[PDB]
Amino acid sequence: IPVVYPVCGGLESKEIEKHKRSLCLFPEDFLLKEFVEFFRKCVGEPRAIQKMWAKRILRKESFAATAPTGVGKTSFGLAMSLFLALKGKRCYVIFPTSLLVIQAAETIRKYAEKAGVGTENLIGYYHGRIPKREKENFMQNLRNFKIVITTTQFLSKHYRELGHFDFIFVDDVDAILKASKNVDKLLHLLGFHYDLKTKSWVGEARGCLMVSTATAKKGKKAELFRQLLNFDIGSSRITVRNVEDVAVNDESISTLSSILEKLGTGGIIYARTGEEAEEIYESLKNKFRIGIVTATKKGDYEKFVEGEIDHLIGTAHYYGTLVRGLDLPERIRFAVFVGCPSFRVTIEDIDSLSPQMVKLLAYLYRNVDEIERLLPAVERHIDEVREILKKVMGKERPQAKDVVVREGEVIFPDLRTYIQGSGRTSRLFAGGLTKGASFLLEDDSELLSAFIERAKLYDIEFKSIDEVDFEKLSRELDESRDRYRRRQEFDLIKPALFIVESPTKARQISRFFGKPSVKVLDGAVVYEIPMQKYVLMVTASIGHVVDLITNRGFHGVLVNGRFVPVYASIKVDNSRSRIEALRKLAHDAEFVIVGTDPDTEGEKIAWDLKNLLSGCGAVKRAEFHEVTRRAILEALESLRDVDENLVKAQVVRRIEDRWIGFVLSQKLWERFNNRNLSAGRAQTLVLGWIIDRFQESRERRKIAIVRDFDLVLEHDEEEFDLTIKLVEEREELRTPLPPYTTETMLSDANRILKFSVKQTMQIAQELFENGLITYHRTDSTRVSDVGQRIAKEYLGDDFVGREWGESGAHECIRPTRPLTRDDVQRLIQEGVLVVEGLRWEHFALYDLIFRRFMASQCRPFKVVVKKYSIEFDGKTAEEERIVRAEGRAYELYRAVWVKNELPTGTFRVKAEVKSVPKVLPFTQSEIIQMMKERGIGRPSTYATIVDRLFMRNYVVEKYGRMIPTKLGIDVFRFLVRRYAKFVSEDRTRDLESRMDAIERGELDYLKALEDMYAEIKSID
Ligand SMILES: Nc1ncnc2c1ncn2[C@@H]1O[C@H](COP(=O)(O)OP(=O)(O)NP(=O)(O)O)[C@@H](O)[C@@H]1O
Ligand SMILES: [Mg+2]
Repeated sequence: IPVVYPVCGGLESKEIEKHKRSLCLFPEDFLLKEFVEFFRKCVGEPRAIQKMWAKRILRKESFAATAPTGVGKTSFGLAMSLFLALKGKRCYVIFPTSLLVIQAAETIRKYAEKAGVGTENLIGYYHGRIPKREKENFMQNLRNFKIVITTTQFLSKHYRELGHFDFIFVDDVDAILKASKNVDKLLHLLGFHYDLKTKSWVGEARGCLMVSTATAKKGKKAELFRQLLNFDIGSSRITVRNVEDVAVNDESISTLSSILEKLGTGGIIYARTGEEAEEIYESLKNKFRIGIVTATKKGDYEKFVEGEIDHLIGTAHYYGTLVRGLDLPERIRFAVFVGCPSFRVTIEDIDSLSPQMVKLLAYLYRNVDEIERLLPAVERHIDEVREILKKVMGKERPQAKDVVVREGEVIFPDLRTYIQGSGRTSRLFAGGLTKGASFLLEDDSELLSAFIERAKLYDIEFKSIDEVDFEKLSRELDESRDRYRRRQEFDLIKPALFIVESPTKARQISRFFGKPSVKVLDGAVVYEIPMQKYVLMVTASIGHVVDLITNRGFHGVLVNGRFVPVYASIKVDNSRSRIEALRKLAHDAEFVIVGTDPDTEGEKIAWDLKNLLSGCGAVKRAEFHEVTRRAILEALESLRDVDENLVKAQVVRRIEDRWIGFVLSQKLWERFNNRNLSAGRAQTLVLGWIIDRFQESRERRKIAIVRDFDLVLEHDEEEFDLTIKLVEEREELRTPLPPYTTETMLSDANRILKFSVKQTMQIAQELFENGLITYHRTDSTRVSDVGQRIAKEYLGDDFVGREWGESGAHECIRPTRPLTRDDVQRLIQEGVLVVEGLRWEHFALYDLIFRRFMASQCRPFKVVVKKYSIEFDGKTAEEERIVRAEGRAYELYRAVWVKNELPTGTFRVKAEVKSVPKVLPFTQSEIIQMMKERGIGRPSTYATIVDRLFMRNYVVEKYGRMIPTKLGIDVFRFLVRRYAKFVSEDRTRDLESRMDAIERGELDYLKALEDMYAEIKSID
């Protein structure tokens, strides 16, 4: 029952073309607007994110409030508390310090001092102060208070006897997670009574709870909030930053560290060891105001905070010891690292130490047969490795660039610390993200470099070289922080439901900014995290929310001088729920960003979404051809609107498969009644070629095989006398092959690795989804500037240009970072590149992609081609062969066949001879190429077409080659003999283009559908 803007038209069924109440209205919407106005009277204009919370609460939804500082969280809670009390709902606000409780009480009265009541029968607070009389007055009346504020302590002590609350607000969540019972005691207050008997609970949410993100340990106790309130807490670290990173190969206490101290003050220095730290204090004290910390004594911290001190010296270890691990958003302005934060592992150390710490070192090499522990019972045992280690390593020099070997000893750069250390230098506020600066000075050249390189892995980790504008810097910092102070006046950071296809993608992306807080809505999981651009709430559509219906109109299309696609919910869950789920989130954000795949189907999803979530909020489209923090941000800076052109091509293509597919398949059920049969045009065609290869394979059983020479001649004599007459022998050097494209990838994936095309696509997808390669569906070989810069960083000297193809807007399939298969595997073990469900096969694949690509950009290679002319039994054949090829490109991608060479000589031969087929049956690899050469099928379809044939039992494979079956044959011959004109290679090849055409905005879909509708009813 939907009007304005069941059955929405341009949500029972979406009846859409393309190019009196409201649609995105929720119940609590009238309860909200009141609240806003209310807020406008006690604090001001509700911030986007503050409005989103309200909704959550007005719908009684518990969750972990995660957002930038400076945003009015505390005010909200208080305010919202007061609002619910005016509705006689009662609320509980829990704080972690006496004063906060007091500040809180004031903040309410103040509000109330704006058309509010204020009566005693309203607010009641309690903390460690208060005397004989007011303590009594509290307990004896507690329960008639619509608002109860107290420290997080009073809770543990008096959970029982505290009434229940409709809304309970927790300021600091670590003030609770400290003691397990706190949790229990909270749910209790909400109506969740434990059941010793069942040893589990049971209960109905009486109210709703709202808590901050946590800074300290997690604990399996929090897990309780999941099964009970469908929500995980998650960190308030938020790994984003501005920060200017400067690298100096000099750590001179003099002409350097002190010249940097020219950069105003409030710098925090970090020294390798406590011992090394103090060694500076004296070196530097009669220049600049100092400070030193640690176990010994602090005080310098207060002196710093208060302004006495201008800087601080300490360790990555001790600074944490301080309050909040040392967090002064306004004071701290920059940090200098005296010595690259590193980790050490000695040659004579190997012995004792975590096995999962032996694996890492296990890599870094591999030269010999050490891969033989790679695959492992894991515990094939480290012991065997530790020993293997000792023996080899001194002389052997690894190839890595992120660490140093020297000579017996391996130095590990420690970025974790670095990030964390220079992170105090930049914070996320309602006003953006303070500017930072981190000066890392190290004398150990080789090491510094290793850091520098290792940094790259943590993206946004490039370093300058004192080629800094110091004058500006000092300003930006003092300026920037000035902003923060004025944080109370911004709201640049707003919510934005970011919809991606799969959960994998969801996770990968939300993690790009930290440990997001979760929430499980009626029909969907949402990972919400804050960042410089918005307060993302990445959620996964789980594919297409809707698909072509099967009843309405002609096979889904309303016709009669019309053509109007009809869409329906999908599919034991119904996708209608995800939509209903999505419209709610959308509702709360008032702004949606679809980030589905960068293809037509992807565009088709945003499209529907654009439609379905109408009214709710703007629905922009983020386009990126790789799933990586960097790409995503770039996208977040280049949003566009659904590209209608893609949709139309998305539609039409669909409609065909529906029409030409159904009707034909049907004709296959009418004859020799056997449903479960299937016709597809594209597949009938192929299936055809698949036959017109088999019928040709049962012939010309000629051929003879020499014993020494890799010779194969079409003859029929056992022994004989051959003649090798060396003719030509040129030395050619040329360009490698282009970077893979869906087509050729599926091929090499079949020829080299023995993967089926359905498998490879699956792998590719997962590889793509784990930010390791560009998008896998692509027919372009184009190489983005960035992509060249990737190769250059690996090849070096061997790196050539080669843009490869300069059409379309699509790019080839290739590595996202310069990282061989090992490097990846390593980093994964090392924990630098986190990913989901990847087995050998993936890297088996990732490997070829990397090679193919890096080859494409690599230098031309030298190949030696020696021709040969042979004459025997009156017959003389002349063939040419490759006897040798050398160069980088070949070491990476063995494109050419280096057959065996053969000195000239007319001597006595000994052949085995055999009865070989005229030709041999196609292999997924060859058949995939024909599909391209010939013009049939596309990246989104090559694999599917070929699969079908196998699953409809039309084809089977033998010796790794494709072979038809009667079932199939009789099938092929059926469609061919009687409807050959709908299956004509030409019709399919031309039609296959009308689509690309419509997609590029050249052919008209309407005028495209007529020819299709007509053509089809032409049999009905
Ligand atoms: N939406 C708003 N519009 C204008 N001013 C606001 C708004 N929300 C909060 N404030 C103000 O901001 C100040 C901080 O509010 P408070 O409840 O302490 O929020 P907080 O941001 O959670 N604190 P912190 O993150 O520690 O700065 C108070 O003066 C006001 O409530
Ligand atoms: Mg606070």
